[PDB]
This record gives sequence, structure tokens and C-alpha cells, in this order.
Amino acid sequence: RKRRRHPSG
Amino acid sequence: PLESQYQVGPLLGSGGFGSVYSGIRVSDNLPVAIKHVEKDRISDWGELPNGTRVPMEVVLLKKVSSGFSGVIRLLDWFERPDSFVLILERPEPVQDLFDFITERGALQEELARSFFWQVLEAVRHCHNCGVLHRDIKDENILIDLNRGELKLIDFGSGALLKDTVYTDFDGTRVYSPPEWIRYHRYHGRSAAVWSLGILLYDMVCGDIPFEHDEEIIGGQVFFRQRVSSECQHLIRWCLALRPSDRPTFEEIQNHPWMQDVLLPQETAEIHLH
Ligand SMILES: O=c1[nH]c2ccccc2nc1/C=C\c1cccs1
Repeated sequence: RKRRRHPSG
Repeated sequence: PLESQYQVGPLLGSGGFGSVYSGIRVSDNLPVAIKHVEKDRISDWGELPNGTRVPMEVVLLKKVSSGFSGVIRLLDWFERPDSFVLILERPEPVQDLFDFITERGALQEELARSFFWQVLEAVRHCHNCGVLHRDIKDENILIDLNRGELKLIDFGSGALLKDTVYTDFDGTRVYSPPEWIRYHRYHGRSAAVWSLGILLYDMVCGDIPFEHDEEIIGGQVFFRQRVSSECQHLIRWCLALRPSDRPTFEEIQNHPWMQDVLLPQETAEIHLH
């Protein structure tokens, strides 16, 4: 399954 | 003047944290990272002892950058008309922990234990210095591949640590705790411990457990990889739905799963070299 970054700030 | 003290190399990344370039201090060829933050994008401001108005990120970095620690240290900073420029340590060679886990998959528990231990020590250092990071995640952890040392980055969502409730949050939602999702309220240490549970699951399973609000508040941790019973217990304890049910940093580091941690040099020689 798709692993992704998650934006913050 | 910034333009003459540093030679600027390639862009390393950009996002909510600003734009970060590789650099070298011309004084002694020291490797640095050069972070630019636009003034218009700075949410929280703070004051130095001199009274100079600076981004909160500079205040927090100054508080944690004294002495050695598992935090990327602020070496200098400059004000420009429309931006601030931060000069940060640059270990070499380096890979952030998000990319490391993407490439390696779920980490052996011995390696996850060593990484997690160092993150705990770094977060303890921040809290001892009066600083709450508020965005602990694999993306914000750099691995010094030759020394086996982990370094926290990107304090741009952080705050001064306090004992009263926080009602603002600009960190990463999938690492944020259910009391934030439900009530827009959290306390600093117990929210940090929740994010550390997310991080530890991420290490030992190869990705974070929750992607949706309903999963964050649901309180059910399904393990998608083989994980030892002791490690599962620590993760589930960090991910307790009620904040007061979560462990303190002391209880985490005294947990049976955390015992007999490798040294950083051993970690590098066994797992990184
Ligand atoms: O504070 C930082 N934020 C970054 C965001 C994106 C990409 C790189 C970043 N590097 C930083 C610091 C230090 C580094 C040392 C070695 C490599 S980066």
C-alpha cells in the first residue's frame, strides 16, 4: 500500500 | 553578511519549513544547511534577550543548541528584508528517517530500539530546555549514517513548553493525538508521547498506523508486521486514548522492550555501514 509524506507547518 | 561567509550549494528541500540549501562555511569549510523562511509565512514570533523580534523557531533552536545533543544545532542566523536565514549543522552522509524506512522497510527491533532510544533522549533534551517540538515524525529525524546518531530537525511548529493546555497546532495531523482531533486541546508531554507511539509503530511496521481522523480516535492498533509482544505493549501504551494513561518519558525508557540499547557506533557498524 502507498506510503507517503504528510505536510505540516 | 551572509553572502560572503557561506558558499551555497544545491537545494535540499522546500515546504512548510521554508527552503533549505546545502552549504559550506568558507571560514573553515564546515558543512552547513542554509534555511530560508519568508517573513510573511511566520506564524509565531518571539524575542531574544536583546529584544530583537525573531521567529519562534530561532528562539527554540537557541534554547536547545547549547552543548551536544541529538538536535541539529543552530550555528548562526541573519535577518533579510523579507526573510530570515538560519545556518544549521550538516552531518554527512545523512538520510532522513522517512526515506530510510521507505528504502529498508520495517526495521529490525534492535535497530528500532536504538533509533527510538536516541529520539527519546533528544526529546528529553528539548523538554529540559523548555522546548516542545510538536512535530516529531520520521520526516523530521536525520540519520548520521557513519556515526549512527539521530538528529531532530524543523522546530517551525514548536512552542515553549508549558503545563497548561495548548489550543493551537500546526504539526502533522496523522501524528497528532485524539484529544486534538476531537477537542482541539492537548497537553505538551502527553501529545509528544502519542507522536512517539506513532513513530515507533512506523519504525517496526514500515509505515504509520493511522491515516484518517476516525482511525486516530478509534483506539485500535492493528499490527501489519510481526512485532514482539513487548514492543506492541509499549506502542499501545503510548497510543492510549486518554492522555493521562500514556507513559512518561521515564516509563518509556524503563520499559522492558527498551533495555540493552545499542550504542550509536555499534548501531552504525551493525546496521548502517
Ligand atoms: O532544518 C532542516 N530542515 C530541512 C528540511 C528539508 C530538507 C533538509 C532540511 N535540513 C535541515 C537541517 C539540516 C541538515 C543537515 C544535513 C542535511 S539537512
